[PDB]
Amino acid sequence: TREARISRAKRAFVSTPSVRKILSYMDRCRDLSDLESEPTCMMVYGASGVGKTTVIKKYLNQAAAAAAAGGDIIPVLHIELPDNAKPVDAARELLVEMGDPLALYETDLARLTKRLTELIPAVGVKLIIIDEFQHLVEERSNRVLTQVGNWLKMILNKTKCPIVIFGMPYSKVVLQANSQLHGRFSIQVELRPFSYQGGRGVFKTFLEYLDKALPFEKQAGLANESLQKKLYAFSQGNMRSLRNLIYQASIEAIDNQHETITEEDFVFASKLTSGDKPNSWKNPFEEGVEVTEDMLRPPPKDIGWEDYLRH
Amino acid sequence: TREARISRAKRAFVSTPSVRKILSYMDRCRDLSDLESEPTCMMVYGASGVGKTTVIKKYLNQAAAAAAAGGDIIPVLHIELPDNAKPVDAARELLVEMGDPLALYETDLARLTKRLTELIPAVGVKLIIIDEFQHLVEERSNRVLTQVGNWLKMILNKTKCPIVIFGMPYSKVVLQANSQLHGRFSIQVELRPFSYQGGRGVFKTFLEYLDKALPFEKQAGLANESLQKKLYAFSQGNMRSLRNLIYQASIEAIDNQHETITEEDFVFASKLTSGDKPNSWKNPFEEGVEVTEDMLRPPPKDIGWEDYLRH
Ligand SMILES: Nc1ncnc2c1ncn2[C@@H]1O[C@H](COP(=O)(O)OP(=O)(O)OP(=O)(O)O)[C@@H](O)[C@H]1O
Ligand SMILES: Nc1ncnc2c1ncn2[C@@H]1O[C@H](COP(=O)(O)OP(=O)(O)OP(=O)(O)O)[C@@H](O)[C@H]1O
Repeated sequence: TREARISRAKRAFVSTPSVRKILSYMDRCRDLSDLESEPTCMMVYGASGVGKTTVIKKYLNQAAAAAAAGGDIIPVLHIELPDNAKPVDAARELLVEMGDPLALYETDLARLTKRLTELIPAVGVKLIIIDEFQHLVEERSNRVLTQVGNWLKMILNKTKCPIVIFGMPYSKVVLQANSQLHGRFSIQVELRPFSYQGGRGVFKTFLEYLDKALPFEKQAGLANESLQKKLYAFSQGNMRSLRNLIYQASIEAIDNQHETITEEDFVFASKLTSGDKPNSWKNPFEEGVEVTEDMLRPPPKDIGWEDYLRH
Repeated sequence: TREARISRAKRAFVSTPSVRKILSYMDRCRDLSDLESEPTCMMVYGASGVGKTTVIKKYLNQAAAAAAAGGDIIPVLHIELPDNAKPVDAARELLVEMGDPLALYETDLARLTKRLTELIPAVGVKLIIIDEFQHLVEERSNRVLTQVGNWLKMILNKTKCPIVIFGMPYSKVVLQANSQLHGRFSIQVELRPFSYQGGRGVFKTFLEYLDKALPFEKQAGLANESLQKKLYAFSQGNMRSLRNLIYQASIEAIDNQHETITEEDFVFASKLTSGDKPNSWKNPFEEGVEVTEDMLRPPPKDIGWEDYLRH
């Protein structure tokens, strides 16, 4: 097996220009705040499985690794809101994640607000990264509960620290709900999936560097005329479904001792990770799926909105 | 009677490839942690009566028998959380199980956290095995109380010692509740029941080696065309109900001096241990139960989820 080779196939990061744009803006957002004046506050949108969490994890490592190794400093944070979050819930989650208080027994919302305003300049917080902002949309109705948004405005104005709220694109209406919180988050970037198949685009050079990063020694066959068309036909832009197929195909080619990823175990990997794919979607790998013009259209505008459009 | 023979029938371990996978990963999880850097932290799921407690007991014996015989060292632990556990409750249970403090009079959660962090490197703890993780799911509501989970993250980061949390499959949502605790427990294995009857599978060789291990001298008749079909028809994959039937049949054949386990006392053992079995299930042993295609389907995906799906 060589689980070292398996973890090498699973932990493969390839920097796209969109990711490097987000990382440059994140480094900018941090280094601009003097923690006296009002911070910059970026909002980053992005659909289901574009690589937002990977961006936050890549930033976390490249920023706070040596500083966390130095001592209890924790310069940048990573917060994942709970579903249908109250200000007290997201406040105490922010508290128990940041350093080591108790903070989750005494829930009175005011004294724990005083605690984390006492503690944020104490440890030396430079940035707050919130991952889930679509949780403030109620599930079945379309009201967006503005208690956490107003509390975020409160904690932003009380202790001047830059907040980079990540979320799905239909979380925009939560920022549209509060006009003050809308005015605060000026910088808005859209981390949207891969665009076209025609070749010599960002998708080809991405698959070229991922072909380089795969643990096979000689070639993996990606980013050629035939296989790139079949790859985009399987996974439109969704980074996660593409990486899942490549991961399942890689570990399949590792299991039965092979040369590289070939058109032997890729078909098996396609039939394996085609459970989530929609009703009218066709698997381009099986017996005789002539990959069409209609399969290779760019992803729509409302790609990460559909759950909001469903009600 | 010969209670020696009875204890021989009761204590019968047969290693499956799934159990050897869990034991190899457990030995790996222990021997990788240097107790300076962040440990590996495996999660092992498994339904109601797959043989989790037998795996922990087999590991406990094969690991810590000679070291516990040497002196007060206790390298590996075995912890069974109480129901609706608070951090102080599971903390003091961990304390009073590990070595010999008093530890269960002074409940202040902070000084006993300090006590067990003082004591874990003192005695030389190498591994912590937690058996019940589904207790952190509240009974009638579907909130999963995250105080014990956050305390487990706390004790993991404070003293770097590998924790192998066992539990039922619907305990997964407790690991989904805390994103940091989710990120920590990377290695996740599913100890699921036996799959098919068709023959020449893991079930046949399992019953072959269990036929060997039984205290009868000549044969027990298991893992043949007829009896294997009747055996899977009685107990789908549930190791405990299979082993109970075999145990009751064995001690029935021991009571009235017999040659082996025959189709005389097996019918009596079937009617004896068929109380727990569901409403629509049929006993394949009684008078004329022609064992059908519909009886021998593999166990479902959500085999250990049903109590979570009930509310
Ligand atoms: N630049 C990259 N190179 C290679 N793989 C990548 C890259 N970016 C992301 N991935 C992969 O994409 C997958 C998507 O996981 P991730 O959780 O980051 O997505 P996400 O968009 O945050 O999902 P969600 O919206 O559900 O939170 C991961 O398996 C990750 O390894
Ligand atoms: N490999 C094996 N060979 C023979 N018998 C086994 C094997 N594994 C488990 N058993 C038997 O299966 C039964 C189940 O016991 P055990 O408590 O280990 O299951 P469990 O899934 O942990 O149950 P619970 O979750 O209720 O604690 C025991 O009687 C044990 O002897």
